[PDB]
Amino acid sequence: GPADCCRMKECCTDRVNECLQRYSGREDKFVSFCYQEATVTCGSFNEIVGCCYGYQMCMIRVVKPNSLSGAHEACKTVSCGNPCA
Amino acid sequence: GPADCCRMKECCTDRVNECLQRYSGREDKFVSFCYQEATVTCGSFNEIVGCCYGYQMCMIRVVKPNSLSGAHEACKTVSCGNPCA
Amino acid sequence: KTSALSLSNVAGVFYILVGGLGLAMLVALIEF
Amino acid sequence: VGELVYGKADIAIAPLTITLVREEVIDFSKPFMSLGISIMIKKPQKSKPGVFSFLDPLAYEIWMCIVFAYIGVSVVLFLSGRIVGGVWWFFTLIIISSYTANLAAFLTVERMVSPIESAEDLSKQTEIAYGTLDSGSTKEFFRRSKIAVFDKMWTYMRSAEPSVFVRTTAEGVARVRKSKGKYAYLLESTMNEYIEQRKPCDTMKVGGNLDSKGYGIATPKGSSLGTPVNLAVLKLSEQGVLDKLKNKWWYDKGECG
Amino acid sequence: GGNLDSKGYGIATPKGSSLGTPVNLAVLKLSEQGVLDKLKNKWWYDKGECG
Amino acid sequence: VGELVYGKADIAIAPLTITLVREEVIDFSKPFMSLGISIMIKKPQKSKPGV
Amino acid sequence: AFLTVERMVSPIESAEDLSKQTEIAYGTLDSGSTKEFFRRSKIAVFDKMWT
Amino acid sequence: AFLTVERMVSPIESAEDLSKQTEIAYGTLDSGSTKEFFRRSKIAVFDKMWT
Amino acid sequence: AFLTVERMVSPIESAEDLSKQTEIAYGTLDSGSTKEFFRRSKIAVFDKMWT
Ligand SMILES: CC(C)S(=O)(=O)NC[C@H](C)c1ccc(-c2ccc([C@@H](C)CNS(=O)(=O)C(C)C)cc2)cc1
Ligand SMILES: C=C(C)[C@H]1CN[C@H](C(=O)O)[C@H]1CC(=O)O
Ligand SMILES: C=C(C)[C@H]1CN[C@H](C(=O)O)[C@H]1CC(=O)O
Ligand SMILES: C=C(C)[C@H]1CN[C@H](C(=O)O)[C@H]1CC(=O)O
Ligand SMILES: C=C(C)[C@H]1CN[C@H](C(=O)O)[C@H]1CC(=O)O
Repeated sequence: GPADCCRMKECCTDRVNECLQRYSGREDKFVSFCYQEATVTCGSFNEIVGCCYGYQMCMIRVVKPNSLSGAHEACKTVSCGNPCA
Repeated sequence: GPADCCRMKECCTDRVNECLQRYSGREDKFVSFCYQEATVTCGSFNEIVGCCYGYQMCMIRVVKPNSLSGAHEACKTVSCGNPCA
Repeated sequence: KTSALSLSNVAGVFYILVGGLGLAMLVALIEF
Repeated sequence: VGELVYGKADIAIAPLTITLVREEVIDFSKPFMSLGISIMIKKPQKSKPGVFSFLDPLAYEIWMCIVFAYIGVSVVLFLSGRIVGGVWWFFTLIIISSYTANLAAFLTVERMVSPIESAEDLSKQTEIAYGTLDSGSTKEFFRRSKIAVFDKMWTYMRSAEPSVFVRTTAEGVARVRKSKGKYAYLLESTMNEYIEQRKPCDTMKVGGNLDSKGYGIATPKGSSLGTPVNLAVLKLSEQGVLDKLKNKWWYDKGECG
Repeated sequence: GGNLDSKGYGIATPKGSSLGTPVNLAVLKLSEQGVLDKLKNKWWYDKGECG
Repeated sequence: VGELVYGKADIAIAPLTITLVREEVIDFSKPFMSLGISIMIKKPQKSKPGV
Repeated sequence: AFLTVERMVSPIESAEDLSKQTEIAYGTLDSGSTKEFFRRSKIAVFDKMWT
Repeated sequence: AFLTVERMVSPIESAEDLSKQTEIAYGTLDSGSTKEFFRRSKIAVFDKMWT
Repeated sequence: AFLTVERMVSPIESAEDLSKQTEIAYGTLDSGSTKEFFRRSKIAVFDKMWT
């Protein structure tokens, strides 16, 4: 099927968030893991970059234990940057 | 400043549509011109591909003279494809 | 082209030439 | 293009390169002539032999020394001579062997090296500067190119100082002529061939083309002239009119042709 | 020797078909991107056994 | 080409040479490949060295 | 130097010579653009070849 | 000439040379960081090598 | 042959020779990681060099 970078983004944030939910309270540790899982599930134009890189970074620096919900709600609108390199 | 391909898409369709509105009855002819302008205004990850390619093709193949509104309303949700290639 | 001008290396053979001519002068002298 | 889109002209006939950006605004007839981005340099001087190239392998010092050694051996023989003849034989043996070997090295080195093959070689060396026109399809190609070699070349050209870009074709060619072969000019194969066939004929095209494209006759989108012009270009193509025309203007009356 | 004449292949579409212009622009894009070049090198030269 | 004119196929992608006779009935995309009529022969096994 | 070079060039008879000799026969496909090119060709050499 | 070939350099220079010739086959482990490096690499030479 | 190819000779005195000769003086920056490296080094040669 055809790829949609936008659909890729929305799916990315959703899957990352849904992933981090099982890791509640350890949330700040597993951001990159769940980002990997989300990159696998939602696909990526560049395997290194991932589905949404900017959201990944935002989450990584913002997310604190149990602070997940507010963090995701803040970071999901963030610009993903260039999904090329 | 990050581009965020999704916002790039919404902007792309918006600028294409707003441009094509200026040409009445010639809508099917100027699709590529207005797409050029939209790629210019909204920027592009790949200058060749443009902001959203799938929407461009969709419009080119669908749009008939005076059929603009319905055609665009049909084509704006379509997957853009690979933005880097 | 990388111009050589190898004179330094050949100078040694020039030296063994001069040595040979020197010994030659020696033999020529001891002969007479 | 502007004159065509805004309706100041009904048709455009010129060495206009077919590009996607232009194909979006205008309609291109099937290509009437073939071209590609190519490299033009100054042709190396054939021969400047002199009589000095024979004295090049053996140093001036070696000739002076072998003369004084010669007269030295003569005056030694004037004053037993067996070892003199032997030593002199060994001497002149090593010397003629050295001359033969050194000259062999000269000719081998001269036959071994080639200045330029392709564009990739241009990308791999900073010794010879190279450039394109200030504008047009070539510069845009280099800019818009995601291919490695071309990308690198573009980065170099834009970053390089002083500017490698020229305003006109004649200026670029003139720069190729004045630079003693230190400047390479990237231009479409057609112009390259044409300038190459014109006196002083000091310039030449090296390697293949970077890309393969063509010129075309342009007509406003939705114009009535388009299909007739296209079919006309096809007719001229099959009839061989285009070929004979090119040979007429390029090669046939070519002075160095 | 050289070539007798200079011509080309092409993708053919029915006159007045909706696919025509998209196909054309597609071929142009693939052309500038070097997709055509790389593909030709793929099938012709790369696996070429004669060196 | 026949399959195209009579509507048995939506598109034709093949080493189809562009000709005026064909260009009249159908539409050709810009050429995706360049070619020309050329001569093919048997390569000489050896080259006479000579005096 | 010559022996160190090891350069080998292979000459060609091109198109023009082919028209001038009956020793080497030559031909094309039973139909298609090449045969039609030779058929409708108004150029001297190609005309001779077609005949 | 022979001895000149003998002392002559450049049998192998870089990785790019492997990409430029099909005569010598080359490979990596069935898994591990190297294969993945070639796999995920978007830079030209290594990409070609991976293909 | 050897005149055509020439050659390159690369000398190495390495680190220890600096410890073994007073003829060539040697030094580091007034401060930084290098000086600290020589200072805190418990290895014989580097110790001597620092002294
Ligand atoms: C702009 C690109 C999409 S492209 O140039 O069309 N395609 C690239 C591809 C490598 C290519 C490039 C150039 C040509 C090409 C072939 C022939 C000619 C001239 C000599 C003859 N004109 S014609 O169109 O073939 C004729 C039959 C009327 C001019 C250009 C054929 C194919
Ligand atoms: C000669 C000029 C300025 C023109 C001709 N074709 C290219 C064009 O159609 O833009 C330009 C040159 C180039 O960009 O290589
Ligand atoms: C292979 C065949 C039969 C086709 C392919 N192109 C030419 C064409 O488009 O007519 C034909 C060859 C030829 O005419 O020699
Ligand atoms: C030895 C093996 C299988 C390991 C070691 N380092 C790489 C790694 O950590 O994946 C692997 C080697 C390789 O991928 O070439
Ligand atoms: C330039 C200076 C003083 C810095 C640079 N790197 C080393 C550093 O990061 O400390 C220092 C150099 C050195 O220690 O020889």
